[PDB]
Amino acid sequence: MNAWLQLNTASEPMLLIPSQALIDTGSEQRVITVDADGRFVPKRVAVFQASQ
Amino acid sequence: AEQIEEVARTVPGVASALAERLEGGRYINVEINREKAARYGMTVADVQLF
Repeated sequence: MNAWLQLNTASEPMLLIPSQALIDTGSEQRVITVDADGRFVPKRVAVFQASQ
Repeated sequence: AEQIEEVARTVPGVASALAERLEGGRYINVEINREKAARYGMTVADVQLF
């Protein structure tokens, strides 16, 4: 019989954001941060990995 | 076009000014490695089908 094996594995703890939140232009990755006043200020981030 | 774009919006009667960029496109490149693929007996064309 065929049988599909689904696995889950936890990585080390890292900062977690949704994927649609990350912009990657291949030379830099950034997110758009929302300030205290509601101002939208961009910030550079370093990506570790992603999944699901 | 980018400079000309922003000066255009300083002009008294302009409501909107946007210049279409020529390389604002985003790519996901699959840079195939002939040597690596060859190891599995695959040609560039073979890998590309995927």
